[PDB]
Formats: sequence, C-alpha cells, structure tokens
Amino acid sequence: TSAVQQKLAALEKSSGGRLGVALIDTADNTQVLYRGDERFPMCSTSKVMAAAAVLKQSETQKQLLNQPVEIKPADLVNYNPIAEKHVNGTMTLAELSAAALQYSDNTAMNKLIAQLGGPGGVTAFARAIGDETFRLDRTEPTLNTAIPGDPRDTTTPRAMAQTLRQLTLGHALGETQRAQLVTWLKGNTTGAASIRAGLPTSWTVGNKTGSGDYGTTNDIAVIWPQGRAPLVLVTYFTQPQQNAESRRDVLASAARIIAEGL
Repeated sequence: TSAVQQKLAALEKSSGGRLGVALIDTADNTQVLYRGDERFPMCSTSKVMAAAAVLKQSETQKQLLNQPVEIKPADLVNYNPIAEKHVNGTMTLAELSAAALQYSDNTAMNKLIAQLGGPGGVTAFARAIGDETFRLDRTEPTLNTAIPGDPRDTTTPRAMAQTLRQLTLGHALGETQRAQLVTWLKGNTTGAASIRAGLPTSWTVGNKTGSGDYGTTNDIAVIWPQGRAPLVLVTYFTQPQQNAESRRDVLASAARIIAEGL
C-alpha cells in the first residue's frame, strides 16, 4: 500500500469514523482508492445524479428546463432555502436544478425525482450510463438516515468517481447539458469547508457536498488545476454514532493528502 494510503489510514484512525476516497487523475487515468468499494450513504451528493438525469431528458425535450413547476406548501420538507421563496408560485426545472446543486434545496431535489418518475428513475439513469452501483431508494429527507449497514441510497467511492467523470468531462451528456452541469457545480455555494479547503487555492473546483445522520459528511468534485489534466475526487465519511457531528475537516484533509500525492 502506497504512501498516500498510509496517511489516509492515519487520518481515518485519528477521526474515529469510516473514510472513503476515490481519485481519478485523467493523466494516466491513474486512480487512488481508500475503501473505494465500500458503500457509503450519499446524502445530498445524490442531487448530481438527479440533475444529470433531468439534463439527459432535456436533450430530446428541448424546452424542458424552462418548464414552470408549481411549488405548493405541501411540497416543502425539512430544508428548502430557495423553494420557500416561491410557495404558491412556480420555479422552472433550471431554477430547481440550480437550487438543488447550489443551495442543496431538498424540495428542489424532490421535484427532480418526481420529474424522473420516482427514485427508480434516478437509478435508471445511473444504469444507463454504466453505473451499476448507485442506488436511490428514497426521497428527501428520509434518504439521509445513513443507517450503518443500510444499502439504501448508497454508492461506492470508485463508482461515483467514474460516474462524475463521465458526466462532467466525458460525454454521458450532450455538450450543452454537460456545460450547464459544470456551470451549476462551479457556482455551488455550500461546499467550501470540505474538499475545497484542502486543495491549492488556484485550482478550479465544481462540487457537491452532502451531510446526514451518523455524522455523514461527503463531497464529490471535479477539479481543474493549472497546467495539468483535470481530476475527479470523491470523499465520503461516516461515523459510528447517530448524533455525531459533521467533520468536513476530514474531507479537506483527505483532499490535501491526495493533492500532496500528485
């Protein structure tokens, strides 16, 4: 096991929880993995999968992203920073996607899942782009229970890293759709203390964080350093106690160790 793995293991040991990491360096398409085939609760990182799936729909429904969508009181769940600004109005599928990705709005996520026909529709998109591991079983907010051993609403670091590559750098999506996803990810406003805090300041990052129960603290990101090929980094972390506190620092520190390993 390499140098980077010894440090990740020590990081993990100092944390008292369970850490999962997967990097894809698209130079020699090299990978660095730590518990990369273990399942982790995705929490709000799953919003990328749902937004990407609506994007893929819009390829043949050219005006789908402009379709207005009613926001009714009953649609509000536990955390709706944007949607609560439009109760008894509308938001378009573009505004809903942006809200889900940029402000982690759970009502926005639920509208994307409904557009796709339920959680099974998000899983179907994953299968349709090669990802046999991702599974979305519940809507917001119950997908965040992150119960140890519960396979619901999980993926693996290896799987999500490859998937995120295909979506943001490959051609799982039409170019137009891919560019809109990148824009959305770069304009995220909620994942600054995680991966973003362990990387060189000058690298560009688009990412999506996720928290839930059991101190689950996650981040998935596509990174553009200067002078070299882009990379994909996934960092998942979860803890033994249901009421555990968030540990974004562990994700930043894993990102630091990975980048120090380039």
